[PDB]
Amino acid sequence: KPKLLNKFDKTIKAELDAAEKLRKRGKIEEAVNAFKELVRKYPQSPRARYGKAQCEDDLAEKRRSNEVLRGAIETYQEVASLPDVPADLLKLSLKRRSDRQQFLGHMRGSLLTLQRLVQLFPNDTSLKNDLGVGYLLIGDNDNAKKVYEEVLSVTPNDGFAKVHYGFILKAQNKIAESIPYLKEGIESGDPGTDDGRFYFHLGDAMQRVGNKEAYKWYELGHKRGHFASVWQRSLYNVNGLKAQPWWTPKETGYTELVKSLERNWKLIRDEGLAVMDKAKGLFLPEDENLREKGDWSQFTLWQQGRRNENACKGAPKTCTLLEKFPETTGCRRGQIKYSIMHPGTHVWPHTGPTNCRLRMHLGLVIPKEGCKIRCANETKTWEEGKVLIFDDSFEHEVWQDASSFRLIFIVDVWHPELTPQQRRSLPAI
Amino acid sequence: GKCKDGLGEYTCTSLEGF
Ligand SMILES: C[C@](O)(CC(=O)C(=O)O)C(=O)O
Ligand SMILES: [Mn+2]
Repeated sequence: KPKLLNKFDKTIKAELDAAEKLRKRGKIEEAVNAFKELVRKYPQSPRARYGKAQCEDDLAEKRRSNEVLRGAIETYQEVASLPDVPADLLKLSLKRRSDRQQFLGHMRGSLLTLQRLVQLFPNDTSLKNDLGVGYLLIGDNDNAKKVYEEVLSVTPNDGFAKVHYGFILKAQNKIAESIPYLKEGIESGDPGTDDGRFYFHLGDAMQRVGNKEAYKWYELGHKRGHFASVWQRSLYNVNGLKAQPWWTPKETGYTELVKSLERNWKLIRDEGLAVMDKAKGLFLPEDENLREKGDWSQFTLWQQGRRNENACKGAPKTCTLLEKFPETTGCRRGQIKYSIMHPGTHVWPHTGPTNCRLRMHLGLVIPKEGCKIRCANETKTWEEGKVLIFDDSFEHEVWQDASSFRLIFIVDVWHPELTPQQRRSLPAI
Repeated sequence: GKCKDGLGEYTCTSLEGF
């Protein structure tokens, strides 16, 4: 199907196939040297150069080496600089270049490569779709939105562009507008639309506007393998971990941490109140679009397992206390933070990103009425000096209808069934 | 852009190669 040989390369097809057979047989090192000799002898052959790049690519996989992959990325580029490169080969080479640049985190490099692909193949819709993903991966949602708008103006029923356009609209809090794009896109069944992110946000968008069909999409996301259950919808998971909305201290095994929080709760409270009174700018407004209404801010001491040194200058005794518990200070998928919430606040039903953490709440200033938290089908209240523990990968929701402020201390711990190996290896969130 | 309490980003983990 793919024509990769130009006029000259057809005349050396026997040497090219001999080298490629070595690669497909798994003799990566012999294949590299074979293609290297072909590149030496035929420096202008695009197929020889692509063979070298693919062998370097395979070798980087065998050796798990970023440096070898950086070589391959350069050789895929060399292919594109040679004369008389067939169009199928040019596209294959730069597509892989971009994909491998993304694998290494060279999102700026991938973007330049994707922009070149679109310039070279201005009628290939899938490449424009890939360019939009390049922008999403660097956080440039404004340019990503423009790309999918251009795609949909030409091919209005492209499902990949629909689900990605809907994702962007929802991230901008255009909730009602996002629903038909996410739904139509998923329903298209096009490649790339059967993705847990789109079921997740479609159901959540529907929940926010009061569309009772939301749980039909959660139900179908569950049946298609994206969600462990309809209630537990996190997407960065280790399968097999015990799944319960609410946990006791003894069930977690972290009984010493809980005792320390409960015995020393007043020093934790007083440092939080001192920050409220003398350094309130350390409390930052919630910024993940999780409120329907109201005021909610957090003062973070640890995130991704890293201590915030300036923040700890505002709660030095609390930071000193917590240092004895690596189950939380080293939880690279959680945080340690104060959270203040004021009356008139409603936090939308939502889910955290990962099932690899459990979340402890210590009550610090709790009005006697008006504050409550639901996780799954059970609602609870806080108590001053007491710890609640829940799995925030389950859907949960919060209300604050008191007549004064509510302050809690939030401490994330690794899920207790994670091994030390997993705790060291999982990527941070 | 980090996923702290929710799942709002296109991707929540970093890409750092092998
Ligand atoms: C909104 C919240 O932060 C609780 C919450 O959603 C969480 O800990 O995951 C609060 O009640 O302060
Ligand atoms: Mn939450």
